[PDB]
Amino acid sequence: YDPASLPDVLPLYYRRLFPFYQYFRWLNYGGVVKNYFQHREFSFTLKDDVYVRYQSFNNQSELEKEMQKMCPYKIDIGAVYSHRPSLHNTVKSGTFQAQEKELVFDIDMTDYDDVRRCCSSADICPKCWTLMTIAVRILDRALAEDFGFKHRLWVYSGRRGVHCWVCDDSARKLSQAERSAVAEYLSVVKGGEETIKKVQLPETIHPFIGKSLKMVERYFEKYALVDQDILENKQCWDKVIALVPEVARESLLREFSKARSSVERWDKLSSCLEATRRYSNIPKEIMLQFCYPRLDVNVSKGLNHLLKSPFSVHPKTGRISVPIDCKKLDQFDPFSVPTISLICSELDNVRTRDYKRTSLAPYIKVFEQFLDKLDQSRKGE
Amino acid sequence: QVFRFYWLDAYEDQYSQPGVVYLFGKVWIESADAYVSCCVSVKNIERTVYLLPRENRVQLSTGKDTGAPVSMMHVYQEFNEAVAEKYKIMKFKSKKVDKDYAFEIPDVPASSEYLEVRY
Amino acid sequence: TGDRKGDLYPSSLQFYQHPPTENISLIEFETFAIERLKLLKAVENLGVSYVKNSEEYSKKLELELRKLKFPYRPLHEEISDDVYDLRRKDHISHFILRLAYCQSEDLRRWFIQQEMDLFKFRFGLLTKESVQEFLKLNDLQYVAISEDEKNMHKEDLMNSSFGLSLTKMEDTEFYKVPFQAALDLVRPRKVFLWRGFAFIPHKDIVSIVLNDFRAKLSKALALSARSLPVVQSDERLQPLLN
Amino acid sequence: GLVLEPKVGFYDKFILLLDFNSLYPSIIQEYNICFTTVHREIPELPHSDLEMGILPREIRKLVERRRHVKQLMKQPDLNPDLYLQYDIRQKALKLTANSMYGCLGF
Ligand SMILES: [Zn+2]
Repeated sequence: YDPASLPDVLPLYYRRLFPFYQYFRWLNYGGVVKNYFQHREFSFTLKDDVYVRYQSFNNQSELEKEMQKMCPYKIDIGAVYSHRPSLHNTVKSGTFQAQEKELVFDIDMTDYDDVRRCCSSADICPKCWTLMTIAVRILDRALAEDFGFKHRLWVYSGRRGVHCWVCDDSARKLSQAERSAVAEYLSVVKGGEETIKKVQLPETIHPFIGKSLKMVERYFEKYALVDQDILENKQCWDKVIALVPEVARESLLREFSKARSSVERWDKLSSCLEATRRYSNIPKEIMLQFCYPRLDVNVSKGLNHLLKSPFSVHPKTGRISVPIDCKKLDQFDPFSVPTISLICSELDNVRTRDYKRTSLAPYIKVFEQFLDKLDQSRKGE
Repeated sequence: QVFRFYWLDAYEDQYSQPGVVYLFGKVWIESADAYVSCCVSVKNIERTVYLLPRENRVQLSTGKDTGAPVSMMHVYQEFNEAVAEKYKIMKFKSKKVDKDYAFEIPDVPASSEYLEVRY
Repeated sequence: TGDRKGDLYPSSLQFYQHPPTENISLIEFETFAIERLKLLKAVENLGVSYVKNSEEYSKKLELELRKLKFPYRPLHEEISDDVYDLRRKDHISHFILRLAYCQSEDLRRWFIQQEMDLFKFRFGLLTKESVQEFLKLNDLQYVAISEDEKNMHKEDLMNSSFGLSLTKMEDTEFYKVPFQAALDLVRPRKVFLWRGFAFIPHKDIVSIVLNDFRAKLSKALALSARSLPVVQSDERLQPLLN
Repeated sequence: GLVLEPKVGFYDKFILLLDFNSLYPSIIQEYNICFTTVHREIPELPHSDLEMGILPREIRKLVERRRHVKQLMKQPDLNPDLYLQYDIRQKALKLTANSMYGCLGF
């Protein structure tokens, strides 16, 4: 993909591929609340990194128009305000307030850098994507069981991670404090680059942590012991040794000198820890420190946060921010995600059904199913 | 010719002479090498008025909103037709201005566009 | 309900939401004001001297409430006239003290603290039935879980509440609250969440109730401080309240 | 205006007089009270998120100008004529700042 080719393709996509009808269905939420779509904030990033916010639109036609006119490189969705953002200058000071917004989570592979060995920075590979695969299951289950949020849209971020939009009416009316509470409840791996032991579970395992460890276990052997090989050599297993009390460290080292496979080393570590009881949760702390999602509480706390819009185009990879089907999560491949260049090649190879002829169709289908569920909830209620 | 003078006082008589204000002060005279009192009359100070547009046209007889969005051309037309002639106003200059208002009158937006009429 | 009573005072505890509308005497005004001042000062002194969970605190506070004749215990008999009188006292005295304790932020804080303490004590003396009655009368709509559902989530409940023993847990009943009200509990993960509801034992619930109470009370005090000029003109009540 | 009524009596100890004439301008500055920041019962205080209003800005300008003039006056070895000018200017600034409240109150 040639990023100099981005300015050539962006218009066509925004003209014949961007799913505006479903997009308006989403952000309009069945028209129940008046001025809901009209008070939504958008922000655009144009060529040469020119940023504009407090953009609002009257209806789908105005949005389609101004978007096709501007051809933005980035589209971010923001809060629904007390008035129309376009007229925020006209609103008396203090009377312009963000009132409702989806509850959103951003999980970014870059935040896992201190604990992955295959890639670094913005590089991803099939060996590390399983971490995202774990996160979506660990988090989404909580959101479906502990909090009872029923309408959850998971979206690929385009490069390094995934976003989650929780769109239940209750989740859209949550205050800042309630959002911060939700984020802290879901958050376990606490600390920066200056801390080595980032998980310190108490004697009692809270049911949520038990279910997160249960989800982790299913994948741990493949991710950590086979793929990541977190015990390949001394430079790496020294870390895991650094994560357990010194008392057994020596006892482990000799054992790790006689083990040929990291699965064997994990068995040995588990046996040694079991023999050594307050430390019976130490293996769980290691698993969490290598597998549990990291959440930027600043992303989810603030109501006025602008997050990458679904079906955006990644300025560098060119991939489309496509929704991820929860059931088919295990089959999701971030490298097969349609790029803008591929879908423009597909478009120029054959009115409201043009996208069905591209590789974008199944993802718009997943989005349509999610919107159908939202409509059913709006009606039934 | 430029007349330089230091002004101290002003007087206005709204009822007697409309649009004229007198300024009293000091003017330097070289022929006398001294400052002398001077009065300067400033005339043709135009009344400036600001008309606040409505959101939707309202029938004053019934007081019911007609639902027609009111652009400033509508306000200009209403002033030229009804207000201008009904109050014996012959010549005036209209303009569109953006002004703020944060004082004690209900139903005036903080910031809005007004029709500025000078006559 | 002898002569001029009504359903105005259903339960002992109240959030003090609706101001009184009666015409009382100056003597009654002064007596109620001073009596509640004594009660609040006793609360403050006992809080300083003893731990609020201590049994000495409870005994001394009950003695003071009995001495000053304020409602502190329920009665599963009916609304007896005497009981009504006591409740009326409480309701009027509270608002009088509001008028006394809204002039300065310091005073406000003091008042709030004492009131909260008293409320907590009274809640601590409420039987489960009475507790539910209260939670209904004020539209708090907190549901007491069934025994069957409790057995259904027995292990989850056991691992949720810190320091809860198996049998002791069997001896306890929880409440279902929307998680938006248990922020302070959920945030450090000390209460189980299931389907948007937290399962709060009989000990933590008071906390949420108190939070609500405090919010309301602070708002009320602000409003009272905003309505002070109307009262300063009444010389009769100026020496007292000021 | 609240008055702490005089405590009538005789005092043989030193008595301190503090001038609070700058009370109301100070309140206007600190709480950001303005025609543009307060909704119109006593209105609630404006949120701290709001930027400074026009009237607080004018009061702040006057106070800062008086501070600057006083600082210049503190400079030693200054012309007495300029000293008199600065003293008069400082007095005028103080008078204006203290009289500002009358615009809102009367
Ligand atoms: Zn990798």
